[PDB]
Amino acid sequence: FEPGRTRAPSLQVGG
Amino acid sequence: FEPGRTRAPSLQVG
Amino acid sequence: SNMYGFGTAATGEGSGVLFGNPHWYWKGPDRFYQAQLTIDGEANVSGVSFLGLPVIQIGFNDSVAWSHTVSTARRFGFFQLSLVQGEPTSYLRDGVPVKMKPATITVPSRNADGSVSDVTRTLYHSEFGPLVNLAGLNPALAWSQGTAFAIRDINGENFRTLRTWMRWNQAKSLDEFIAIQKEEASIPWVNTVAVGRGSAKAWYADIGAVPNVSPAQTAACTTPFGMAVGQALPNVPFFDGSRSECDWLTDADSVQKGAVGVSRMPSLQRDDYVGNMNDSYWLANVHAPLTGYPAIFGPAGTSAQTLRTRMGHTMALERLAGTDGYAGNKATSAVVREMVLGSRVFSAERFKDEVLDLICTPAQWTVNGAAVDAAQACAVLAAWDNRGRKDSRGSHLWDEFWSRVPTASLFTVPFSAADPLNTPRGINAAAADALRQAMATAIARVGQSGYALDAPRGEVLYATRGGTRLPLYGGCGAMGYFTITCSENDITQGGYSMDGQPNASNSYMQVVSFPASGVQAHTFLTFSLSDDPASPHHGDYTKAYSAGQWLRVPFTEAEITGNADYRTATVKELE
Amino acid sequence: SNMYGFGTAATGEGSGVLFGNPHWYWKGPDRFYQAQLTIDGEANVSGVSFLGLPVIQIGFNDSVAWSHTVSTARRFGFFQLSLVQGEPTSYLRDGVPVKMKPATITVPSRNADGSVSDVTRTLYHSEFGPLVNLAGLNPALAWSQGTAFAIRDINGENFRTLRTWMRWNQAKSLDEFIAIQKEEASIPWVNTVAVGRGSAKAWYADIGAVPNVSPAQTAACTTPFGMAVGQALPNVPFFDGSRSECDWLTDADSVQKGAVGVSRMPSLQRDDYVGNMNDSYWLANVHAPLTGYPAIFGPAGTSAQTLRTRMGHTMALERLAGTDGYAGNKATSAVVREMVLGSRVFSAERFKDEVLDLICTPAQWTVNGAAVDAAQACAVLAAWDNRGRKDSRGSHLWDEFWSRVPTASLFTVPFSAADPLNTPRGINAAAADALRQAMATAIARVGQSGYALDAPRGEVLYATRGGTRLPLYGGCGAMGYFTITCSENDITQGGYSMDGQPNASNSYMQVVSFPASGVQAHTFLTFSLSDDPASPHHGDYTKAYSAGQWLRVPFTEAEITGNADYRTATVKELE
Amino acid sequence: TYSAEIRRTTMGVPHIKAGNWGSAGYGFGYVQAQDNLCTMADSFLTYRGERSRHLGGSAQLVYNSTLGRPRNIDSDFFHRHVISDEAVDRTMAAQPAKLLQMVEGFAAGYNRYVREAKAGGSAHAACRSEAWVQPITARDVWRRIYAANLAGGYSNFAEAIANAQPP
Amino acid sequence: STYSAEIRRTTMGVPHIKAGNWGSAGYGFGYVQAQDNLCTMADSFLTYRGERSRHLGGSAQLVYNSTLGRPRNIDSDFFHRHVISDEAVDRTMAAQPAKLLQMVEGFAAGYNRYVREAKAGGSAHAACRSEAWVQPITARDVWRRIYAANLAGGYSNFAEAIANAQPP
Repeated sequence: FEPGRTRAPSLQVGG
Repeated sequence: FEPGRTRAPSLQVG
Repeated sequence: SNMYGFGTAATGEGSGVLFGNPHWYWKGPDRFYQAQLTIDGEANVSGVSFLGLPVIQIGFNDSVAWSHTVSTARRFGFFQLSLVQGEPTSYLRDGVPVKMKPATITVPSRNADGSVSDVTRTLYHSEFGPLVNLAGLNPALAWSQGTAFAIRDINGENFRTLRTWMRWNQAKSLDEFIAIQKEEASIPWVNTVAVGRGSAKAWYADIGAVPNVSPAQTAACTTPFGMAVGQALPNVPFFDGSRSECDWLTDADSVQKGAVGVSRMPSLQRDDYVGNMNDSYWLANVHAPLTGYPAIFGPAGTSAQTLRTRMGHTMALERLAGTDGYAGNKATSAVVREMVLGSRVFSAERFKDEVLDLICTPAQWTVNGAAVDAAQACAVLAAWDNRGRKDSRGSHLWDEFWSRVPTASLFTVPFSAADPLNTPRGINAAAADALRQAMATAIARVGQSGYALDAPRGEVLYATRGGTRLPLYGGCGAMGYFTITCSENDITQGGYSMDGQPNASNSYMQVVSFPASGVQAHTFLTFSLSDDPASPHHGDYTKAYSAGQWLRVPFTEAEITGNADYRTATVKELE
Repeated sequence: SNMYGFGTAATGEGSGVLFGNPHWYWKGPDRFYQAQLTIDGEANVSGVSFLGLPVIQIGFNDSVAWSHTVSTARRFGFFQLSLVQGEPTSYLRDGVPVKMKPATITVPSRNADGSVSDVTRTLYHSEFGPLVNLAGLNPALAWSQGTAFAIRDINGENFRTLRTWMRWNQAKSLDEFIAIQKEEASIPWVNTVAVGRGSAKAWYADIGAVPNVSPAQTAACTTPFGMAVGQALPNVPFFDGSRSECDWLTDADSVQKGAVGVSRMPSLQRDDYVGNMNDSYWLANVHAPLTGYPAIFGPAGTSAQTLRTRMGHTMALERLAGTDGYAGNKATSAVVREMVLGSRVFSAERFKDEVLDLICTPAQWTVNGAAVDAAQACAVLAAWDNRGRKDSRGSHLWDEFWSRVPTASLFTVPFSAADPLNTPRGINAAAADALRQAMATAIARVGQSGYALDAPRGEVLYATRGGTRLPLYGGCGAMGYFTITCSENDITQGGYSMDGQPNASNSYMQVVSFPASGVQAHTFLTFSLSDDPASPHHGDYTKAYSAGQWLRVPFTEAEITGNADYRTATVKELE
Repeated sequence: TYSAEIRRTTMGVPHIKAGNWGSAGYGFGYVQAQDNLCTMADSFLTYRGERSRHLGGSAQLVYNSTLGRPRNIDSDFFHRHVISDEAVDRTMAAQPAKLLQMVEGFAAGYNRYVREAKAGGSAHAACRSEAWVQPITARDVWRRIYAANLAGGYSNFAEAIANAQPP
Repeated sequence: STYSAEIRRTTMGVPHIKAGNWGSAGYGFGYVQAQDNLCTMADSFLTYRGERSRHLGGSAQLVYNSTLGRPRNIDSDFFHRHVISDEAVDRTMAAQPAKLLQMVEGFAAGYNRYVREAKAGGSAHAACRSEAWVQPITARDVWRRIYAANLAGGYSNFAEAIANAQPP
């Protein structure tokens, strides 16, 4: 597992 | 191999 | 999204004032639609619905008014499924293999040549919910020969939502509103604030459908992957699907399997005010913080509030202190109407002078080895009123600058739970060069855009209707605006046009109060009723919003018939 | 891209005429830049470079003029690798494990908070070229335990290109131009058409760097995976890396290893004309087709030509037959300047009447169970001159319509190689409902764009300079335009604006001939020289293009110094 | 017999009046369609998973929403798999009587306007004659309803759900 | 020993460079190109050097469309570092005639001259002149760019796919 490769999704409904 | 999941790329230069 | 509930202590009248300010889509099916539903002996409700929805989601009746902001409470979780060897479509559950239910689906697809052919594939469910490709999140999270991932959304099993809005639409007092919310525990992804007739207190709550995990459980169930990706999914239960002790718990007062019990969900009553601007339940009221609720509802004072949240509460305190420039010290319908459009800019009010003092002497600079003249920029920003009103000059300069300031080590006074409105602050003197970099860029972007640095906001921020540009006011939450008019358009591509698909902005607005005569309500639907450019209701409401003229929406029968634009018609049909 | 070379028989004069018309980016580093290089007694050449390139790629000297169009010959192949068990970075070469070459690369990346941190990953090369991730092409084509994929581009080892253009820049006759092209065999992905002073025949050739594979190789070396995906990569060799027998071949007259030899590459010399519009070498000249060249170059008589190719050759033939509405029957410089801007629409010219005859009787329809009024639509199109000129009325309706017509069995008369310009033809009577469906939609798109159905194209198609919209002419290849001005902007997005990043369109244009007094060149740089909105040369050239006024570009010293806008300055510094 | 009085005041705000829930639905569905037909018609294509049929598989969603703008093919797959007949059934099975009627009325009211737009008029010239402006069912409204609940969970992972595939 | 070019501009600003040698020709050509198109060019050298991500962020798309398409900066950087490596530039330069090596040397020097001018002041290129990615370049960089132009038919079309080719 490489944290550098993590792509966080948008989690704000409406943002 | 399922042919229906094939996604042709951009081949014409320009 | 913002909302205020003021109690009779704050308003100094017989009832409180409700301010409903969802920031939402200007186009598409989720956009709001304003209407009134008068059902004989059953309901008389007014407010707003998503297109395609049949009950009022935000609004008021004769007795109660309410709104919603999106809540910080996570509404989903992941489940790590340990697959069976040789059988990648089956996952282990306490030693025994359990088969994932397939669904073979065929979708007709129009081909770029005109013809229509089928594309088919077979998707899957676990008992937790649908399977989910997480390679995008992280490559290592791919549906492998050893492991796979499923997502669960408690709302997937939530069927009480329409009933709840339906019952609120009928609700006959604040106490009844409260009890419905408590009974149904159904509210899917929003906070709720309400005010009732002849009720001193204003209501805040994040009571609804929320995943139920214990702190003990999250320590024992979070997988190594869950630990590794945990910060990208803050407070999202990334649990082990192999162990049944990791299944979402059910409290004794839990309305739904796997959801949180009603008494362990945050709520607050105040006779002065409750408010929320998208931060957690924590600061529903600044004077009386809420603490001691499940982690999943979000940080209760362990995180800096957003600039908008700081702006929001500040506005509420300074109103009641009578220090905001408005008359008196009460949150009356009339004052609230003006106040929420004032377009104050938190970042400017709090940090402009420090920034200007830090980088404007001298105003000729070297930035990345290059001569930059920032005298005009410095002077225009000094002269600017820190507001995004139609005739505020230089406000767009600030937008292009602030949104580019690097936030690492920006403030020297860190966030303090004791002082959440004034922390963090103190612009770091060591950031001088980065700030100059950001300002240089801002000057260039405005330069490309063809607007002068001192252009009035109204010419930069606009909605086009009937071939004409209506000047607008407000901005984005990032600059610490409360009044939200937030374009997705780059300044260089024709200014901050609101004609496309802008970011969540002021959409349906309402200020509701309850004088002796009966419910009064002032409203906006900023983009207007109709998506058809031929319709006379495509741009009328937007004209009013530009002019800042709240619409007193007729509610009683005499009010509806007495309206200057009253037209009635009747539609009927069999079945 | 389009180009013509006209011989002395086609012009009447002692020299031919060259028309260069590449369809290229309007913004970005590959955009053309117009200039003349004069190196004392070594070179005097004018034309155009990609931004960043130091020699002229398309242009002319006192002896030759040439242009390029993208060739249909594929320039790369894939190689499937059989991986060593246990070792997913090694592949077999005739039963022998070979190490792939690793490269560990770190790239600093600005994080959206301000700070800049390193991101590293190890990539690989095979003896064929870099490893390539083909999961995007098809998920089954991932890099697995036993399978991997490299890509080979012949230009990877082609270091001769820049040397070639330089030599062309200095060339003193067509003969030498052709000789240079044969010695170098370096032209990476384009056709070439050149005309020379005192030469009767115009020159055409796809003589450059092309992967060399035999028919025996194609059927024996294509892997199961290559078979399965061939249709997405037409004519692209997908070979078995395992076998040395599947390496690209070298001819006895090959300039490069693995490249097609010079004698087996398509060329033609004609005293009437040669032309190309992006189809294969086959129809370099309609009268004398070319055949028998290696398959990788594309089809030579088994495929229909594009509408743009059909338009181009039609224009050439009708010019020389004297049947195109211009004067005489000769391809003189003056006349060619008009015709190439003419903006004839092939689809309209050939099929409009057929379409309208079929669907406008009557002009009131029912489409999808809905009443549609096509009186205006039908009458505007019937009145339309089938051109995309500035004052052409209705041309945009046709664009919106034609590009939406389903092509499945649209034509009753199929492609014939003996009639390559006029087949396929004959609108299928059966298509009537599909045709009415497409027209209905077109009416609607133009409707909501706010343009009238009979709006003059000049108002729909434009480039904005100095705040004013310069009217434009031309259209997209899909509609059968030769004069190409092809917006990426949907008509509902404020018309066919050319201000963003348009699809390949007229960019650098030249009309070059060699009278007795010396070269004459008429040119356009449609988008103008400078990308700086402040520059005097951001919009001047574009203003001339809108007016269709060809620039007579000064070439001799006298012409340069004699020019009304003559400015000189000399720059210097130490070496 | 559905019957609702539609009163319009300034800015066009409709005020539906009916003697029962079904008829209120009938009025509300009608006015929403009357004012917003093109967006609504496009929207039911979305929730049903019928977008790729009309607008092509590779084209993105026309409008932004709590769904984001994924590709049509993936949106279609997501909606069929997650808002399936079973889910719609389970939804409906748990509804009070008046609400079920309201939704019936809503679909019939919406359908009334579609018939009117097909017949003629200069409203909604952008889509009024397109095949995807077509009647809908009570169940399709329920699809929409169910979909608005998923904003905080499944909606955010539409592409991701539509592409969950074993090795 | 000095670069020296006469720059003659005519209608539409069309520059006609006049020089005694190939190096000096390159110098003038490099100069006028930068003078008219600095922002595009500067951005573009980030592309060929694989330095996009440091300045513009890894997750943003290439600003301008080209033969390269518009992949993510991070992927673009890896593509160019991997494919247009030092060895590739070394192999490309080894093949060139002396006069071209000189012309490209001049071209870089001339481009760099304008960067010095733009950094110093003036109103031209207001959009980007203050930015850090407006910087001097080397001859090797121009060669990167030249090499990139050839790849249009093959590698350029699979840039993102080449930047992500790694074993399981």
